Amino acid sequence: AGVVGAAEGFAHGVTGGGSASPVYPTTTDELVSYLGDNEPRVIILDQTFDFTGTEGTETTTGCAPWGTASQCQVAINLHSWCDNYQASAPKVSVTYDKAGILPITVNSNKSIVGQGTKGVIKGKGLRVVSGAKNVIIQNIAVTDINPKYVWGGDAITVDDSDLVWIDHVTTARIGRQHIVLGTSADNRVTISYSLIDGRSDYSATCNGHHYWGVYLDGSNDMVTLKGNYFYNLSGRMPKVQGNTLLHAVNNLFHNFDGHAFEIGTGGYVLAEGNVFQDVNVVVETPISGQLFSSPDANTNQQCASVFGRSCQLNAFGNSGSMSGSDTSIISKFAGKTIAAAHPPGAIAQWTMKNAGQGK
Repeated sequence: AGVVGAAEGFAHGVTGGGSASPVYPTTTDELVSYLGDNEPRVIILDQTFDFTGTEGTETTTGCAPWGTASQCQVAINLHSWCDNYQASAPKVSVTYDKAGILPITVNSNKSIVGQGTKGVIKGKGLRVVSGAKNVIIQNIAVTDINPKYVWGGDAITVDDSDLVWIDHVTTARIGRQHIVLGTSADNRVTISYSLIDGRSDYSATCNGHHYWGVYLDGSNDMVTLKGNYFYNLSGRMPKVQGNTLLHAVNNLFHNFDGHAFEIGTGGYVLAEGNVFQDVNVVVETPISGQLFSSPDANTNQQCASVFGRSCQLNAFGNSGSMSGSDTSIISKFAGKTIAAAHPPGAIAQWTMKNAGQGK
C-alpha cells in the first residue's frame, strides 16, 4: 500500500519516501534500520513493534512534585531536572523501562505508514532530528512509553527539520510529551486528523488527564494543526512559544479538567472552527504571545483579503471563554498554502469518527 491523500497547510509539498517500493519490516531491528538509513523508503507497518523490555529496566533517582498517590506521576531526575526545577519536592526511587529514553532516529525522505489498525509502535518513540527532513508519519499508533514517569519518554519529537506530516496517528499512555517540537527550527509542519488520547492511569494532575500534550517550542516554525481530536488532557494542549506561527483549525478539544492553550512569547496563534467541549480553561491568561481567535462574524471578515475567505467561529460547550483579535497574525499567512476551514457545527461528530489510527 502507501500514503493516502496529501498534506494540507504548511507542509503541503511533502513527499516522504516518494514512489520507493514498500518495505515490510518483520522485527524491531529491521524497523530501526529502515527508519535510520540513507535511502528514501516507504515503510509499511502491518504488526505491533513492541520495544518494551528489550533494553531491560534501570532503577534511578527521581522526585514526586505532584503528590505520592498512585494516581500521580513522578519524574526521573533527567539532566538534574528535580534539582533545578523542583528542589522542594521529595526525592524517590524509580524503576523505568530503558527503551523509552532514546527515541528511534528517523532520517530524511521516509513515509511510515500503518496498514489498517495493525501499525503500532510500543515502548519507544520516534524522533526527526539533526536536519532530517521530508517525512510522512501516517496511520500508526505510538503508545505505552513509561506512563508513570515524566522524562521516561516522548512519543514524537521533531527538532531541526522541515516538511513533516503527522497524519491519522494515535498517541496514548506516554510519560511526557505526545508531540514536541524545538528548540531548533522545524519550519513547515502539519499535524492532522490525529487522536491525542490523554487518558492515563498516572497523571501529573492526579486526575487521569495527561498534562504533557503538544509542545511547540521551535525557533522558526509554521504549524498547521487540523482536524485532530485532543481528548482528556489537563495542560500543554498546545503550549506554543519560541517563534511559531500556529494555525489551529477544526480540532475538537474534549474533557479537559485543567487547561488547553498556553501561548508564550513568540507564539502567534490563529484559531478558527475548533470545538471546545467540557474544557475548563481554554486559554491560560495572561497571554504572553499573540492570538486571533476568530471572535465574531464581523471581525472574521478581516481574514478575507489574505485568506480569500472569512475565518470560522469556534464553538464552546460547557467550557471557558477565549477572545483574541490580533489581526496582525492574519498577514503572516500571505502567499502561504492555508488549510480549508469548515464551520464548527459538524466538527465534533466527524472528528470523533475520523481522527486517529485505524479510521
